[PDB]
Amino acid sequence: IREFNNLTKGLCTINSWHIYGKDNAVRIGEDSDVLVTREPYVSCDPDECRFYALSQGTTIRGKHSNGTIHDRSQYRDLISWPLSSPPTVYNSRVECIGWSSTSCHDGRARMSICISGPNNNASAVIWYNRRPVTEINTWARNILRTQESECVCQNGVCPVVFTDGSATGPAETRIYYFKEGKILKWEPLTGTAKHIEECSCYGEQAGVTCTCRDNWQGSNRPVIQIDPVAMTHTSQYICSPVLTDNPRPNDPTVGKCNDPYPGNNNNGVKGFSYLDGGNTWLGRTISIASRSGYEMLKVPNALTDDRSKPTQGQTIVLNTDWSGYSGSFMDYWAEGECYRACFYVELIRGRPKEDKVWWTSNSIVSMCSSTEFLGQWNWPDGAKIEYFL
Amino acid sequence: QIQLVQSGPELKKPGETVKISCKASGYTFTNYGMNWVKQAPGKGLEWMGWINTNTGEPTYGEEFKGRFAFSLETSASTANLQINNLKNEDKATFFCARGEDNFGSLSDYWGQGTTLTVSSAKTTAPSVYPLAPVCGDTTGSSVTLGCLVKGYFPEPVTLTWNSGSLSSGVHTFPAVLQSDLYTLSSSVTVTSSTWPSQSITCNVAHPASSTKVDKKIEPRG
Ligand SMILES: *[C@@H]1O[C@H](CO)[C@@H](O[C@@H]2O[C@H](CO)[C@@H](O[C@@H]3O[C@H](CO)[C@@H](O)[C@H](O[C@H]4O[C@H](CO)[C@@H](O)[C@H](O)[C@@H]4O[C@H]4O[C@H](CO)[C@@H](O)[C@H](O)[C@@H]4O[C@H]4O[C@H](CO)[C@@H](O)[C@H](O)[C@@H]4O)[C@@H]3O)[C@H](O)[C@H]2NC(C)=O)[C@H](O)[C@H]1NC(C)=O
Ligand SMILES: *[C@@H]1O[C@H](CO)[C@@H](O[C@@H]2O[C@H](CO)[C@@H](O)[C@H](O)[C@H]2NC(C)=O)[C@H](O)[C@H]1NC(C)=O
Ligand SMILES: *[C@@H]1O[C@H](CO)[C@@H](O)[C@H](O)[C@H]1NC(C)=O
Ligand SMILES: [Ca+2]
Repeated sequence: IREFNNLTKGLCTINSWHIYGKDNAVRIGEDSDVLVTREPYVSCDPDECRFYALSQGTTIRGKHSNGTIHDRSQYRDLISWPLSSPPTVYNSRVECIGWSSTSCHDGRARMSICISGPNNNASAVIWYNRRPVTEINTWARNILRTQESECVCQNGVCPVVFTDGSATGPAETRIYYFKEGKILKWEPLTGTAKHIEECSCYGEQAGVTCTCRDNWQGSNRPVIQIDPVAMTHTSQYICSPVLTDNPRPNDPTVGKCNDPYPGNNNNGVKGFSYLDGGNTWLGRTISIASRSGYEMLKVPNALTDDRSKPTQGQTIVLNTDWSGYSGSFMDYWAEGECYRACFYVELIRGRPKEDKVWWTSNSIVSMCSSTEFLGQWNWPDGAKIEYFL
Repeated sequence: QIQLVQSGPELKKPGETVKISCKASGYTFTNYGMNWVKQAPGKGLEWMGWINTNTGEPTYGEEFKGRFAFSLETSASTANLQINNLKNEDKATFFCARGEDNFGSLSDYWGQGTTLTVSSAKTTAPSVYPLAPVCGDTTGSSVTLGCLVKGYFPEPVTLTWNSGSLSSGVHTFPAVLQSDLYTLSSSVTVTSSTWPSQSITCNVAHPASSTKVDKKIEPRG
């Protein structure tokens, strides 16, 4: 738009989910110059929506594809390309260089943030309107990381959640507030949340909600609500017995809102949730131990209730298929009375579980919500690891 | 809750083909593939493979691609494993177990095990004997009397004392193959008041032959 954006509306009634995008990248990738990527997400300009992902700088067939299990390297690049196309060498747009990133449009231009580095000397540069504007350096010197979803903006202020520190210990999280690439304020994590990683954020009614990952002790996600108007936040865990991190212990009958729910430690997988009272939907992998299957379950008042069990569901990826990271996105410039709620699921293929190939990679599925109660299908990446041999 | 019953154990002579059935219950077949495992006697556990109960397509282990073939009758939620050209080295108890996740990295809920004896030996019924003592009070006011199930093929035999009622005091020793056939024995210890006054009996079933035997251990001394 020619003007900043204010999150004036609220969510619409989630009643089922409809397919929004499917890139089919590994399937096509067996014969085109599709790029090896991982950690995808989706973000909308006022004018178009694109798929964003962290490239590994090689084609899946190319011989340099071997060994892409490694998360960070200096051949990683944050790219974007059209909605539902593959990340193709000949049409991805490189957004900045690094191995962690967030990106989001404030209404006028967009901010992209790519962290790069040695694990003890990492540095973020905050690009705004395709130009490098600001740069922040490592405060705790052990892997500076950020979202791997899109950030939400309000009146020019876009809060962004950064964690430097240990993924096995206390880390040192901090909410930063950008307006037009400059740092308005930054404040330390606060609330009962014990450790924050890979936050998934959606905005409604001038408040932004993030649903993250506690790597350390959590099997129940930390929720951070941020107030972009006053530049304040708080964190807590989701009260529901319906545990959504992966791995996890099997769901209790009573859950935990002010501490990690004890069971699977030093591990997790990025995720999201739409937190809205009666209209709360949580996403989770089906396997208690592996990223296979993805489902969306309606768990009313999940955030606040230590007894909330589901009341409606939908299957996105079967348990016999692989899934991965997921996060929230919305089209803030979509004409409506309300905000359509969307999510994406990353579909990992390769190493370590399909180690007959030496590359890891992924495709994407994304859904948005419908108020109709539509029928469900289940959406496989689709490639046969045997044709790459 | 989740139950997986497997077929009854089979006797096949070297070279035949055998389809073991695993009829699954309690969960939704379509969302959880099947694992097949091999419990050899002297070796421990072997993952044989997994079958996508949704798409139908199987991943075999290396030690098994070629005589083993997984398949399923989804209609009855049954997953079946078949072994073609039975080499006697397939003597084991194959398990079906549920793949908690895609590919089976966690088998939560296993099935009962189906035993396979690949032998050329003939099915032979047992000959049962009541082993009364030459009196001999076996420790304080207890008499121990036995029943010997001798020379049959194949395993198993179902020995029970007194139609199940004599459950304490019993030790049924493992059956042992003396080259071509099996010998079995159990003892039971009862108080002197109980015997020869109540009627102690050995009931032995060898279902391979279709044999049901009932021996009174009547006092012969
Ligand atoms: C046409 O399409 C429509 C629209 O989609 C179809 O209707 C939909 O059909 C869905 C599936 O039939 C149905 O979803 C179900 O909704 C119920 C609410 O009534 C919900 O409980 C179900 O969710 C649980 O069950 C699934 C598997 O069934 C689990 O994977 C899921 O995780 C939920 O259960 C787990 O957590 C619960 C909460 O704590 C526990 O109580 C439960 O014991 C279970 O625990 C285990 O699983 C966890 C994950 O594996 C694990 O962590 C835990 O530790 C335990 O091990 C399910 O979503 C939709 O409600 C329905 N929607 C509509 C609008 O109708 C329709 O059928 C289609 N028609 C045809 C003809 O095909
Ligand atoms: C790159 O891919 C090759 C195969 O294209 C990998 O080669 C294997 O590497 C090991 C050592 O790790 C050798 O001993 C094996 O004999 C190789 N054989 C096979 C069949 O792959 C290589 O390791 C991969 N990794 C990297 C980082 O180059
Ligand atoms: C956006 O919101 C702020 C308060 O958060 C308000 O002062 C500003 O004028 C709003 N602009 C528009 C176009 O809504
Ligand atoms: Ca965890």
